[PDB]
Amino acid sequence: TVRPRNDVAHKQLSAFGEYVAEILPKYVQQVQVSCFNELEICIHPDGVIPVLTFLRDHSNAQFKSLADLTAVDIPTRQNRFEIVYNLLSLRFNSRIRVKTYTDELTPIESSVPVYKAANWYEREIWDMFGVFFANHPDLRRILTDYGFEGHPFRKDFPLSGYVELRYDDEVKRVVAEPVELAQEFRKFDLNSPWEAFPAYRQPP
Amino acid sequence: REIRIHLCQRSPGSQGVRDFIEKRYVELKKANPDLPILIRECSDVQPKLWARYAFGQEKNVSLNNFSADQVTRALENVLS
Amino acid sequence: ITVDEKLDITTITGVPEEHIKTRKARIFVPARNNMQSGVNNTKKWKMEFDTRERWENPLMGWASTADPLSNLVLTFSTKEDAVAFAEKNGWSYDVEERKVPKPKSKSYGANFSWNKRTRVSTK
Amino acid sequence: VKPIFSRDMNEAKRRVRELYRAWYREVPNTVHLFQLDISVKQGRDKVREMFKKNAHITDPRVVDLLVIKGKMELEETIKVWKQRTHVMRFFHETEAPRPKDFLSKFYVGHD
Amino acid sequence: GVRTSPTGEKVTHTGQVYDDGDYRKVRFVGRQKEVNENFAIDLIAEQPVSQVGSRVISCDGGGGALGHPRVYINLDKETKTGTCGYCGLQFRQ
Amino acid sequence: SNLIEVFVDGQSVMVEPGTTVLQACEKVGMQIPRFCYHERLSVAGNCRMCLVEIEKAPKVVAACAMPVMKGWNILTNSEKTKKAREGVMEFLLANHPLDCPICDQGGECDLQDQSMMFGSDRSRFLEGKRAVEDKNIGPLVKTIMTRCIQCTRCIRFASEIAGVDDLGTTGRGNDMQVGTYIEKMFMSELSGNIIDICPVGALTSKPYAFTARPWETRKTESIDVMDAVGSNIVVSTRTGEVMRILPRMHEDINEEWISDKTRFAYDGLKRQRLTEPMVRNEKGLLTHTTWEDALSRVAGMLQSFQGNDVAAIAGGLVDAEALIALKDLLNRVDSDTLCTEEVFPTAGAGTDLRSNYLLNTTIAGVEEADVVLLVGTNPRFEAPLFNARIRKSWLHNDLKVALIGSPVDLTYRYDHLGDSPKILQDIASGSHPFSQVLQEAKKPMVILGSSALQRNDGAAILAAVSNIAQKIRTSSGVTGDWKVMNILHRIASQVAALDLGYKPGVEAIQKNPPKMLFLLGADGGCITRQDLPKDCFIVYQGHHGDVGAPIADVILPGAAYTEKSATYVNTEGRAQQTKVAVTPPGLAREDWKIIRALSEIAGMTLPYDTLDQVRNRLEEVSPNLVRYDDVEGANYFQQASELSKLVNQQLLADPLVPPQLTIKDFYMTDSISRASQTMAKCVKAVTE
Ligand code: SF4
Ligand code: SF4
Ligand code: FES
Ligand SMILES: [Zn+2]
Repeated sequence: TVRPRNDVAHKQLSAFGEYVAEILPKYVQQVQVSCFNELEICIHPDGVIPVLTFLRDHSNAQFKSLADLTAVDIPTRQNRFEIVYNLLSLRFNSRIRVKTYTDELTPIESSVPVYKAANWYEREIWDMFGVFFANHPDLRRILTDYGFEGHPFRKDFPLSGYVELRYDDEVKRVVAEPVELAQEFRKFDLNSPWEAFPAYRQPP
Repeated sequence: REIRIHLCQRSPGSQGVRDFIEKRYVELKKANPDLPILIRECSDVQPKLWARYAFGQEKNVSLNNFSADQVTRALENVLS
Repeated sequence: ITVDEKLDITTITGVPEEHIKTRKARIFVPARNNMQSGVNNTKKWKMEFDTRERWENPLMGWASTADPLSNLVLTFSTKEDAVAFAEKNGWSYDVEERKVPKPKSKSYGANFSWNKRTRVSTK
Repeated sequence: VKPIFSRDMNEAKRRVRELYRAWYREVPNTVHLFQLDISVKQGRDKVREMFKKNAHITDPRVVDLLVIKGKMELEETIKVWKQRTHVMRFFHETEAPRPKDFLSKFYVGHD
Repeated sequence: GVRTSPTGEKVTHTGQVYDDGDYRKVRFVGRQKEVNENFAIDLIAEQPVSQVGSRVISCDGGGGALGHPRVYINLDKETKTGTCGYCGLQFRQ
Repeated sequence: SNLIEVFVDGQSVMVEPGTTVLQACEKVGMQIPRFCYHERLSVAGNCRMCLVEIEKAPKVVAACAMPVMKGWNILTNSEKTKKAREGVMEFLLANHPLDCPICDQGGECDLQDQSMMFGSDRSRFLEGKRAVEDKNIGPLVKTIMTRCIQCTRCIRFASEIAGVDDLGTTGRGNDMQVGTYIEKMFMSELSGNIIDICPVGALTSKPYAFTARPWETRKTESIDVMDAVGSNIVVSTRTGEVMRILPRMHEDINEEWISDKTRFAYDGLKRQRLTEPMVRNEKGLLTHTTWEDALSRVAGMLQSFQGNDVAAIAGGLVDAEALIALKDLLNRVDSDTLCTEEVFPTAGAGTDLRSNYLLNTTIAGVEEADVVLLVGTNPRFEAPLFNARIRKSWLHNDLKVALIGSPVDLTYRYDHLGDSPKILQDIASGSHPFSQVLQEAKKPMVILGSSALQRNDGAAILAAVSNIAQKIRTSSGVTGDWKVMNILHRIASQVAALDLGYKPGVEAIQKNPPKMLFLLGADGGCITRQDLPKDCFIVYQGHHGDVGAPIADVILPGAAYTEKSATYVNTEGRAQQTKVAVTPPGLAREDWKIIRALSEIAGMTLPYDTLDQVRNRLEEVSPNLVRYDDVEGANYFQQASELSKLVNQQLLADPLVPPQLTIKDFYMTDSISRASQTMAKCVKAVTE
C-alpha cells in the first residue's frame, strides 16, 4: 500500500530492550520503551555518570558521541523535568535515548568527566529550566541577560516575559527595564473535540 | 444590633446548640420581639455566637462543646 | 551517604516581581462547549489565571493588556497534583470540583409508552 | 539517600555570610572601575534590600540554590562582563510606583 | 459615495464620524485621510438581477480562476430575489 | 444485584440493565461519533452514524437503539465499523452546501470535527446538491435550513422539553424541510437553547450573528445574574468584549441550558452603561467629574449625618461582596436601617432562620416529587429553567401538578384549583378538590412564588403556606428527609440579601424617611422625588443606568455581572462564584472597591484591603456563602411555622395574579434587559 512507512528492523533493535535490561540494576534500568526503531530508557537521577560510562567504549555497544542533551518540562508530574541524553553510535549506526527525572530543585550527577561537549548544554538547561548540576566546572548564563530574573522556558511564567520593554528615556545612557506593558498575544482556544486516536486513552 | 449563632449538621458542638434552637429559640422570638435574632447556618464549621453590639462593635463568643443550660445563660448575658 | 532529609513547605526561588501575591489561580476543569457535543477538552485539568484590565489601544484597534501572566493554560492529570503545583509556585488557588455527567437511563422503549405520558409525538 | 545541593541546614547560612562578605568588598570596584552612577553608600543599601526579600528560610535546598544563583549574578561584576550601566541596574529608577492604599490605587486604576 | 461629515473628515465603509470632543483627529491634520472612492454597498445594487429558467442555480465567480465555492441557491420564493453568501448577485424565477 | 458484565474491545465493564451501547462505551472512555443522541434529550436512530459492529452478527447496529444484554464484544475499531463511519459521512455531505466561510459556526461544528477524523479524505460526488428555501423563524434565531442535515433533534427539543410543538418534518426523500409549515413566528421560553441543540450551522443566534469564531474567543466561567435559578454559562470574550454567552453542563442549575432572556441579552450590558462619575451641577444637569472630587462630595454628606436618618435601598444586580461592604458601611458608621428592593414578609420570623428565607427543596430535587402544589405564580415568565425542570419531572415521571392562583399558559397539564386567596385557606383545611391528593403522596412539595408575595397580602399568603405545609408534612405526608414549603425569589439579589441580614421590602424606608440615601443599583420603583420629602442627595451605584439614574445627585459607576468577580446566591440556597471576564468600561470600579474607597475618604474606615479580606469578613457574617458550589439544607421547619402562625392578618379579596402573565412580558424586565438592542427588537416583533 502507498502512503505509510514499513518497519522490519524493530525486532533486531528490540534485543537491546532485553540486553541493557539483563544487566538489571534498580539503580539504572527502571522502565524500557521502544518504538519506530528508536530506544527510550528512563534512568534514576542518582546514577547518570556510571550509566554513561557504559555504552561508551563497550565492545557490544559503542556510542562515544553525544549529539543532543534536551530537557522536557512537564507540570503534570511531581518530578517536573525529564532530561533526555540523546546518544549516537558511529560504529554500529544506531540511536539511543537516556532519559532521567528531576523535581523542582535537586542536583543530578553531571556528565562532564564522561562527555566534553555536555558542559555547554548543561549551562543551557540551568538557564532555561533552572536545574542545577553537581560536579560542574564554571556554570554560567549564556542565552539569558546578565541581569535576568527567573528561567526563560518554565511554563509557570508567560511568553512575553516581565522585563520586556526597554526605553531610551530621560536618563542619557541607562536603558530602562522594569516596565511590563506589551501588545496582547491572541491565545487562540484551539483544541479539537473527539479523541482521534485509539490505543492511547486511559481509564480513570 | 442583631445576634447571630452558627449551627452545624455534625454531632459535636451541635448536640446542645440544636436543643437551644428548638426549645429556647422559639421562646426567644416571643421574649425579644423588637430585637432581630437570626441564626442562619447549615455548613460544617465550629459553632460561634458572634453577636453585633448597638453601634460600631461586634463581639464573638465560643459555643464549641457547650452545655444546653450554659448556652442559654451565655445568650442571656450577651443580650444585656 | 549524606542524605540530610528535611520536611518543609515549598517556596519560590526563581520567581518574578510582586504580582504572584495579588493574582489568584483558578484550577478548574474546562467545560464542554454548547455547540460541540464531544468530550475531549474535558477529563484534563487546566490552571487558568484570572484576567486583568484590557483596553482598546490608541495606536490602532487591537486590545492591548499590561498584565503579563494571563495568556497561559497548563495541563494536569490529577486534582491533587494541580493543587500541589499551585502551592509550589506561591499563588493562592481556588479549586473547583469536577462536574461529572449523571447517568440517565435513556431507553428507546419509553418513546412508545401506553400507560406513561412519555410517548413521543410525531416521530 | 537524598540530594543536599551544597550544605545541610546550618552551613548554608554560613555560605550566605560568605556571600555577603565577598559582595560587600566589591561595591568599590563597581564604582571606580565601572561607573559612578549613584553612590557608594546607596550601593551598600542596595545589598540590604535584596536580602530582606529573602527572609523566608525553610529549606537547605532553597538557600543553597540562591547562593549558587548569587555566585553568578553578583559574580558577573567581579570578572567584568558587558553591562555598561544599562545592564546590572537592579534598583528601579525610571518608573514611579503607586503606593498600596484603598484610596490611592482606586483613584489611579488598579485591579 | 459616502456623505461628508460637518467636522471635515470623510466617512468610511461604515458610519465612522469622529466626535468633536475626541482627541483622535490630530492624525488627519496636515496629512490626508485615505478613503476609497468606490464603495461596495452601492456596487451591489448597481449590478443587474439575472434571470434563471430552472429551480436551482449554482453560483460561481469564473470557475477555478476567480475565488468562489460552488453554492446552490433555492429559488422558490417569489418576493425578494435569492442571493449567494459571497457575491451580491441576485437571481429570479 | 442488577449488573451485566460486557466487553468493549475485549475489556470488562459493569453496566445497569436497560442502558444503551453508547452509555456502556462512555464508562470505559470511548466516544462513538453521533448526531441525534443527546444526554438530556430522547433517543432516535435518524442519521445512523453511531454504527458499531458487535462480532457474530450480519448487520451493524446503532449505539442509540440497542439495549445491552448479556455477552457482547463491542468492536469499535474493526474493518466494518470504519467503513460504516466513512460511508455515512459521505452521504451526509453529498447534499450539504459549501458554507464554512459564511457559516456562523466555525470550529464548534459537529460535521467538521467528525468528518476530518472519522470520514474519508475525498468524496466520490460529482453532480447533485439540493437547495432548501430558508424560513424566517424569529428575530432571535437566524435560520438557514439549507445546511440542516435533517437529524431530528430540534423537533424533539420543541416537543418533549420546550413543549411548544411547531417544528416538524414535511415531505419525503431529499425534499424534506425542517420547521413550521404555517410560517408562524416562533417565540417562546428556552428558544435561545435551540441554537446550541443544533449540531450544524442551521440554527444560530441572530443578535450575535457574526463577531468571532469559536477558536478566537477565550472562554471564561461565570454564574448568570438577572435570573431566579442562576444557570451556569461560559461567557466568551474576544479581546475585551463580551461576544457570546453559552450554557455549560451542570446538575444543580436545572440542566445544560440557559434562560432565553439571559442568553440572547448579551448586548444589553454594552449598549448603555455609566462610564464616568456624574455629580449634579449648579445649573441642574449631571456633569462628568474626577474620581477624587466626586467621592469627596459624597463623603461630605455621609460623614456629617449620623443616626437613623441614613438608609440604603439596594436590590436587583447586587453581589455578596457588595452586601457585606454596604452593611459594614451603614451599621458601623450610623444606625442600621438598610432596605431591600424586593418585597418579602418578615412579620413572623421572615429574615430569621434559613428555611423560611429560601426554598427548602433543591432545584434538582423537583424530579423526585409526587405532586407539586404551586401557588399563584407564572413559571413561564419567571425562571424558564425551573419551568423546564418541572416539565422534565412531569414528562419522565408521573406526577400531577396543581397551580392555584390565576390561570396562565404552561408547558405542562392544568389541574388548577380555582383563583382565590380563600381557596388557599380552604386548602389548609379538609378541601374537596385538593388536600386528599396531598395526604396520599410519597414526597409532595408546595412552591410559593415571590410574584404574589410582593403584594398587600404578604403575611396572609405566608401563613397559608406555613399552615398548609405544617398540617401536611408533620401529620402523615413526609416520611424522613423531605421538604414541604418552597420560596422562589424573582429578584437576583433577594435571596442573597435575606441571608446576609438586610431588612426586606421598602416599608423600612417608608416608615422613617432618610436625609441621604445611597441606593446601590436602584431599578424598582421604591424611591422617588415624591417618596422622599426632603433634599434628595441620592447616590446611585450600579451598572446600566436607565431608571433611577436621573433622580440622583451623585452617581458613581459600577461593574456588571460580567465585570465584578463576586459570589451570588441561588433560589435553592447555593453560593456560585462568578469570575471576571472583561474589564469595566470607562472609570467604573468594582462593587467591593467602591464602598471601601468611600470609607477611606470619610473618617470611619472599614477593615478591607483585598478581595480575600472581603471574603473573610463575609464568611464571619454568614458561613453558607463562604463555600462555593456547595448547598446545605436548613433545619427546624416546625419551629419556624409556630412563630409565623402567631401573627393575625386578614386575607385579600383580589385573586393572586402574577404581574408578568404574558409571553411578551418576560422580554423587557428588571431594567438590565430593558436597555438592549436585541431585547427591544424581540419585544416589538412579539406583538407584531
Ligand atoms: S455546518 Fe459545519 S460543515 Fe456545514 S457549512 Fe457550517 S461549518 Fe461547514
Ligand atoms: S435544524 Fe439542526 S437540530 Fe434541527 S433537524 Fe436540522 S440539523 Fe437537526
Ligand atoms: S447519533 Fe445514533 S443514529 Fe444518529
Ligand atoms: Zn456567488
